[PDB]
Amino acid sequence: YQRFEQAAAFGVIASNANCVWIPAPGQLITSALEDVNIWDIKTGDLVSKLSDGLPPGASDARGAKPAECTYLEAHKDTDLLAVGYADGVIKVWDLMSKTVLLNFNGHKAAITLLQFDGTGTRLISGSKDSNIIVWDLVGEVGLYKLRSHKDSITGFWCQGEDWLISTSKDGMIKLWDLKTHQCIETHIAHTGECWGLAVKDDLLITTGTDSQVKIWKLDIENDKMGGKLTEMGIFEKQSKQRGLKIEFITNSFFYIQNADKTIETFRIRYSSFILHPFQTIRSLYKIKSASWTTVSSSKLELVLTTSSNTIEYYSIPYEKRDPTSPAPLKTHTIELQGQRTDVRSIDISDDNKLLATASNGSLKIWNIKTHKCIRTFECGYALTCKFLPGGLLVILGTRNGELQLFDLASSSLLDTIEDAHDAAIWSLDLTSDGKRLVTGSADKTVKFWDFKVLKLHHDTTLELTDDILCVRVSPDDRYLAISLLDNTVKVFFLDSMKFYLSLYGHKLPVLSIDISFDSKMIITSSADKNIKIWGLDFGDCHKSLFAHQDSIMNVKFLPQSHNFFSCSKDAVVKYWDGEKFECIQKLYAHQSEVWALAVATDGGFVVSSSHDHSIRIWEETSLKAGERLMEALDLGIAEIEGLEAYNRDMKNAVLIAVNKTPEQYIMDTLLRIRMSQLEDALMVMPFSYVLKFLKFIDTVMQNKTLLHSHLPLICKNLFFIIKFNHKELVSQKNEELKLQINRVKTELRSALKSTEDDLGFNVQGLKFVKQQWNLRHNY
Amino acid sequence: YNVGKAEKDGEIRLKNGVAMSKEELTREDKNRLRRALKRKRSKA
Amino acid sequence: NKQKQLISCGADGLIKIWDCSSGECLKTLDGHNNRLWALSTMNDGDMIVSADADGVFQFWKDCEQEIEEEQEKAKLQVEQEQSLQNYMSKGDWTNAFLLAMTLDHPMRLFNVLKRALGESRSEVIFNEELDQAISILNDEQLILLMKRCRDWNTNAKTHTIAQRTIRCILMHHNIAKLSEIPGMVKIVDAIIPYTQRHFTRVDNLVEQSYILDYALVEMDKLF
Repeated sequence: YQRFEQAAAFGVIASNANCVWIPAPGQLITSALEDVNIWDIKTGDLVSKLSDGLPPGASDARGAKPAECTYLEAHKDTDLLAVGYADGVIKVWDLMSKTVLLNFNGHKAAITLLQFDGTGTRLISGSKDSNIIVWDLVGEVGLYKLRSHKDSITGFWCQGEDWLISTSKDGMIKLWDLKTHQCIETHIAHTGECWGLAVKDDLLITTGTDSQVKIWKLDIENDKMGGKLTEMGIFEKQSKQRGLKIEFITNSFFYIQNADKTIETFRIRYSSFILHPFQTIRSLYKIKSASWTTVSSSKLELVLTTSSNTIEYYSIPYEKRDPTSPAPLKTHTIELQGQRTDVRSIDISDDNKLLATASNGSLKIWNIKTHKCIRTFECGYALTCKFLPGGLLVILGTRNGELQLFDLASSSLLDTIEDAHDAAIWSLDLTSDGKRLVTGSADKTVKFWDFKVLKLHHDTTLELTDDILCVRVSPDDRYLAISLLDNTVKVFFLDSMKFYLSLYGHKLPVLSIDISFDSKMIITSSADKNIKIWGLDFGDCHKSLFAHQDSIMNVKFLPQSHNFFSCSKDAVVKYWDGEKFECIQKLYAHQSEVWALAVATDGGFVVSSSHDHSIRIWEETSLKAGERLMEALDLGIAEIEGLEAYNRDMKNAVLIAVNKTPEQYIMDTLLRIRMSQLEDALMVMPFSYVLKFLKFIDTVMQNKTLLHSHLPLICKNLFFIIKFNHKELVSQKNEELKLQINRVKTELRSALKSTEDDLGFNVQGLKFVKQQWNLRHNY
Repeated sequence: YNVGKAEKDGEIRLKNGVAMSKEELTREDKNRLRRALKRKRSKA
Repeated sequence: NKQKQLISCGADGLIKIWDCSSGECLKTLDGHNNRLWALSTMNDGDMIVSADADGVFQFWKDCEQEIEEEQEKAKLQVEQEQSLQNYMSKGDWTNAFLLAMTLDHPMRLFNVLKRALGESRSEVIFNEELDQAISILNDEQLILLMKRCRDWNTNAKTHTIAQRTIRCILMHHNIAKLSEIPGMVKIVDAIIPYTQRHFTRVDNLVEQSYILDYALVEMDKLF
């Protein structure tokens, strides 16, 4: 029982967010997974990375994948970098002190757009849900919450501290005020959604789904709908793919970044009259984000980041007439710290020299102590890897029917046995001395090779009835386990291939085999979401263990005892004991499919490449009615008499909180009361509060509109209170009460007579209409 | 003259006489109306 | 000619067209009566010509103008929804009522009328331009408004607005018109007895106002 957490993170170059450019070219900020990467461009070395205080898989860790940084933006004058994650939290770092200082949370989904005026010390954020929030930093709170869209907020722009424009995944554009504090104008821009929006001071450019971009004008003309927005021009045929981000540039250009590995830079000097397509920029990877830079209007320098971990640069010299170049200039490329595609196999040396191979064939050698690369090689779609201890060589099995070997000291190709198999070779193991290789391949073939001093030569092959998925040779070199295409694990004696034993009962193809150091336990993993532990002495199922909701991708033992690691497609690495049969630890490091796993030969650190290019080195260590009416009566009438005394001189926190005049406050608690309690709650109060009630009623009779709003409730309460306290009220003597009762009587009688007159007119007229129609059209 | 569920599907008409269009509502209001109709159906 | 919606004539006397990749009949045309023999297409203007056993013939042609009309309809609806929301914010309840009558939003209509009554609480029944709008209203607009006022009359707390609007209608419409409008007599017959109920209740409340008067008289008599 120990606790291991991660200690490194490789290939984390280009995550899913937008790059932010900084002048001195100058350095560049991009997003890492659960971190932020900053680096210079002439060198490409990671200057700093800012993560949180807990490493994943610790005691305080939670049973959930952490939210990745999905957006970010920084002010270089104030040097504040706000960062928005996938759950809707907004953190913000300083760059000089390199620490987060305050956090917000007002959204519910991923945060799309972040912008902040440091001159206004406020921060506007629009996320994947419908609400646009404005926080303020020195007030450290959400000032308000703008919300009228329904799908998301994809396009977003602000003007001063006065106006806003926003568009969504339902293609409507909303012009918002800030003083009147509401959505004012909406216009449906495109048929489907409206992805992109860029606002120059006069025109705004909005792109949709089928290269339909629109060019409109902004103004502060005071019509209800005209002036503030038009439908001026429509430009088409930029591409076939939907636009994603438009950005303006002037020392008279802008650019539209699409999703078809293309940016189109346009010039502004009907759509052909205004616009001018300057040029295109094309890459070979699906691009993600871009930012511009220019000097003296003689060159155009763009920073781009793709889907794969490539940071590209672009430069075009020009003369305000001619782009001068048929193709741009990639003067800076940053790839080497990334893998450029999804990794598929990992191995660890006894020197602990890490080996990572992927779809390119780009075998990259890493190491723990430097966290950087040593060398790369390329061989095509390579599936599995192997580290050879003698000479510390590497071997790659591919999807093409070919088997390669590279060296860490000499060049790539020392030997390449091609046409090794017809279909793909899937798994590959090596005897513990290093003399015999064995490969399991989709020709239903188990090819055994000898290591001739160097070359390889297949000394034999084995032919099976079913396709082959995994092959594992014993560490004691006694057994050889094959996981077939059907739910079958055949165990052979290694010396003579005797077909010693067979294991069944997975209902799905077994994707991984491992056997123990003393060679008694064989653990097996299929896509059936349960791991099966077997004793190999009798082919018996010691146990089954349901785990890893998607599919257990790979299982590895520890060299000390029966303690194993399981990694899945649903991004969880579980550490189990094979004698207690309970999960000791449940790591939630990254978020995509944990493709490749490798345990240390002696130490205990595990590395686990995900689908999102993740290399992980795991190393170890309540009042009653009547009462509420009475107190509201007290507060309101105290305010009323204070106002009266102040008016004669001229001759509450709850009030200023709820923003109600005290008469409306008292009427609101009268509305809040219930009738079945109103009887007793009116009978309870003493005559002092009765007299206060009559003063309040006279105040409402002054404030007529409330009276005609709530005529029957007022009348019922007044008639009951005077019928109850009738004796003392006629026993008292108060001339001001006499005038109050006179005014109350006159105004109540007048209001009731008015509504009675309306009712009588209506019933007489409608009776006449019925009688006339009946005498007319009834036979 | 009783009152019942109105004719158009774009309107809801409760038993107390009010009529609510399905378009001039807000999203949380739509949610609470669905929840109320759900608990009524669950009781029935 | 579009080479997606393959068409088929048919001896029942009709045409049915479908997207070729779909496998489901897109549209159905039933011009001809008895049978159908001749079916041809013009390409540059994709015009389907059809002939049956009878000497009658027809030309057919697709239109995207209905799609343009639907986009314009949605644009107009959203535009006046925003105009209604801005008017509900600021005022001009005449314009708010016009937009609400076009949009058929009874809740906002009821709120517009409530605000109008509250601000018309200081002949004149409402805002004078609102009265002119009620005078101007169409017959179908009158039927819809009278149905909503019938329900507001059903509810005992909205009867004031109901009776005010009905009185405004009677004061600013022809009773000949309201008799000859079809299906209005059912609405009026439904309206009447609830109005009588509210009438008797208001009379009772005036009587209790005279109870107030008695309390004043007795207090003055002791004084």
